[PDB]
Amino acid sequence: LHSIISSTESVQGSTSKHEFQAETKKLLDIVARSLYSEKEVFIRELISNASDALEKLRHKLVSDGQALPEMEIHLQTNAEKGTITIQDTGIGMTQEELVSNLGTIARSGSKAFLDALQNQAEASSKIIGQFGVGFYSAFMVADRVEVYSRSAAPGSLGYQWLSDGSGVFEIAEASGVRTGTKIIIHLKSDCKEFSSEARVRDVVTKYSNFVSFPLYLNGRRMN
Ligand SMILES: COc1cc(C(F)(F)F)ccc1Cn1ncc2c(Cl)nc(N)nc21
Repeated sequence: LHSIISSTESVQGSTSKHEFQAETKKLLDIVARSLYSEKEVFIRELISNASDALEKLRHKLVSDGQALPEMEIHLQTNAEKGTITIQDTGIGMTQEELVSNLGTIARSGSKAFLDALQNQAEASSKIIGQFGVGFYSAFMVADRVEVYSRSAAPGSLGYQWLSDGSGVFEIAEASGVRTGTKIIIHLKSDCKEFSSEARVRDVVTKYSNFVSFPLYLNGRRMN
């Protein structure tokens, strides 16, 4: 087995409170309405984000003239705790991205996204992934979401990011955060299936060969 996910991060800073941007809640809701019928697709959306983060790290390291480190995507199910967890060893998120990225689209304009979603030229899941709101799909299956991230940028601190998706999110400095990003999803009552290894394996194996970095599920290689 090869696992990197462990509950070892520790809160080491006081909590700063932030309220959702105006049109953030509306986008959360529309992503949920759009993907309910195939709600298992949140896993693919998050794997895609992880893959993107690893590509961003690659380009940083190429310009830095440095070797590629362990570049991996990990899934972990906990049936007892009713969670699914995804962790990647990519570029991570800065403090300002953790504070601002949730409301990025709406502020920058959601019209292009909403128009594309309406046209249905591609799968709704692809449109959502492409316009950079795949993280929104975490909330549609979650009672609450727990993020740990630390950017590869020099001087970046590690952070814990918490939200129930209701209108507020909380950020605190954390120790023991590995460069990259871990998302812990505490699953909704109708979404418990995704805390089952068998179920998640059945979902992921349908596209795991399309993932360009080593993909692990509960310590087992999927590709
Ligand atoms: C936790 O991923 C996110 C959190 C938030 C926020 F709301 F917590 F800020 C907004 C957007 C995203 C998606 N996202 N953005 C950068 C990024 C990187 Cl570097 N890695 C991964 N795996 N996902 C990413």
